Amino acid sequence: HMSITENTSWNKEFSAEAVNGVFVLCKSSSKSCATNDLARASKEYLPASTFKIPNAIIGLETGVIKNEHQVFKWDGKPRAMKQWERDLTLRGAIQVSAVPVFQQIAREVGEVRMQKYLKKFSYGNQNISGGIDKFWLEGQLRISAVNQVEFLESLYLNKLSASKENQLIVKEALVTEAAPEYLVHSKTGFSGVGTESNPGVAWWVGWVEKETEVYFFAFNMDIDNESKLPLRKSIPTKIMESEGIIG
Amino acid sequence: GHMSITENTSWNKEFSAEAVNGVFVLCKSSSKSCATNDLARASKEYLPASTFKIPNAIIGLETGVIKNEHQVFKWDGKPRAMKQWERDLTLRGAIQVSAVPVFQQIAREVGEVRMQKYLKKFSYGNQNISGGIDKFWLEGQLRISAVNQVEFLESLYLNKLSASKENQLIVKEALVTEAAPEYLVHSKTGFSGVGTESNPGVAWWVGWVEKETEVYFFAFNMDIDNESKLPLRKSIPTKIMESEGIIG
Repeated sequence: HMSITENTSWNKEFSAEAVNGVFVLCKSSSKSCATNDLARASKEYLPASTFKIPNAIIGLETGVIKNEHQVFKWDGKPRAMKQWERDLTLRGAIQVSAVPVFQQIAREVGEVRMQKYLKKFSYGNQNISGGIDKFWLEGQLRISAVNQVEFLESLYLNKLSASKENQLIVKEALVTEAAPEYLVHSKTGFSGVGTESNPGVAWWVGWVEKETEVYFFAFNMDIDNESKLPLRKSIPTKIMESEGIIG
Repeated sequence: GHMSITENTSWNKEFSAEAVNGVFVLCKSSSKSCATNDLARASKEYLPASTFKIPNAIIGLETGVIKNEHQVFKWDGKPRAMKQWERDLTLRGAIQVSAVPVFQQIAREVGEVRMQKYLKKFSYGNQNISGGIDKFWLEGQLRISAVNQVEFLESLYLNKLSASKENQLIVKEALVTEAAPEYLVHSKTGFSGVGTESNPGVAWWVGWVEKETEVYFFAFNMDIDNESKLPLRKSIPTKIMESEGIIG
């Protein structure tokens, strides 16, 4: 039931950085949304690590993740990043995007249960081909910025088809900034750089609570150069600032 | 309970540096490994003041007085004692700004029977709700020790209070006060006032800190007769926790 308005003035912040991307920003609910580009707002892309939000929920729901206090122990074998070579809580693994932890969660969940949950969450094209431990990173799964906002709003409201306690558990894991009347839940993603004009995708999704208001957001951008990765926070921040939400 | 606690009087340095009489209780992992500057004061019961918004919020949710985590507590536009309270507030907002009148109305609606029931179920201090339903934690007879605060918070952390897990989770997110990728603080302050002649008020800071895969539970109180000393309720514990390598 999304109601969305195109506002091409937001394109300034992309064009100033020679970047192609979309920002969707909704006030209170998906009935009051704006975007710089309607067409791209509905275009589906590889979720990358933004898929740890659904994956954590499904883990809890299935019993793969035993409870909120579980520690994912590092077996000691090297990993693609330093940051990942250590024991991690659920929140820690999410916050540092510890892919290998979530690969193992995915394996244990299995195709049948994963498929069933992505249908219940209306999560993108509910594809999941590639492999069970890679579909959100290099497989066939795709989701739009619009669909991300709708999924995040359902989570915010405990309306996903999952227990309210599992949704709350995953929510505390997403907190990224906290103040007395200002709270951010958010998740980044990054697929990799890409072969000229087969670029990778970067994401920042989440919600901002300020006084008694809530704002849902999703940003993606084409990225062919890892140096441009911080733009996935600066471009949305700048927009949200010009809208007086922050800054 | 089963607390194991050790007195470490080297911690007194931060108190005597500021001429403060007070206690810090700090536990690693569980209440089976705690330390304090003052074992006697660690067990001494004080008025909770606004630290009582943690049990009160849970009880509000449990009884249905607070309908859910998204309820907005609207200001009627009439003078409130602090400017920071003259606005509509979320549950988190009301906790974070210690909006006494929001919680007073919650307490009245909970009522004496249900309030007494939950304080027993939580083993919350002396469980004495005398003094009036809307002010027993501010000026009445309720009293709780730093030791008991740490045990209550540990139960909350673990979702082991006698309350729904969802209600405990709701109040936990309302208490988050500092967030980083592997470092997270949940906490609450309180301040009873400046007291009377020979009869100081009390100030609190209680909470827990998650760092990597560890958790530390803490409770601080101090005697206070002058509002200008109020920042010490955070600065003293912070320095102790810094010197143990936990933060900063």
